[PDB]
Amino acid sequence: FAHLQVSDSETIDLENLKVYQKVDYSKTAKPLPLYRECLKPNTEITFTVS
RNA sequence: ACGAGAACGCAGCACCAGCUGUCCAACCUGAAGAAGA
Repeated sequence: FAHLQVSDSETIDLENLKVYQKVDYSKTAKPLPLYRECLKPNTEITFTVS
């Protein structure tokens, strides 16, 4: 990884953001108080790795 | 009633002229703002 060379992401539209709540899997889907800002699905992101 | 008396070893003269404290050298290497149930 000392020779792996990854870059930062490119321009991302502000419209592609959303707020989601954590969901569980233990015997049910229990809502959680933690809400976080997330990019919506189906969003293109550009990188550059060498 | 002295081989003695008198007599500045003194006068003018820049330790001064030329000369980069310079040349070469990444503040660099590795690291998920992330996870219970």
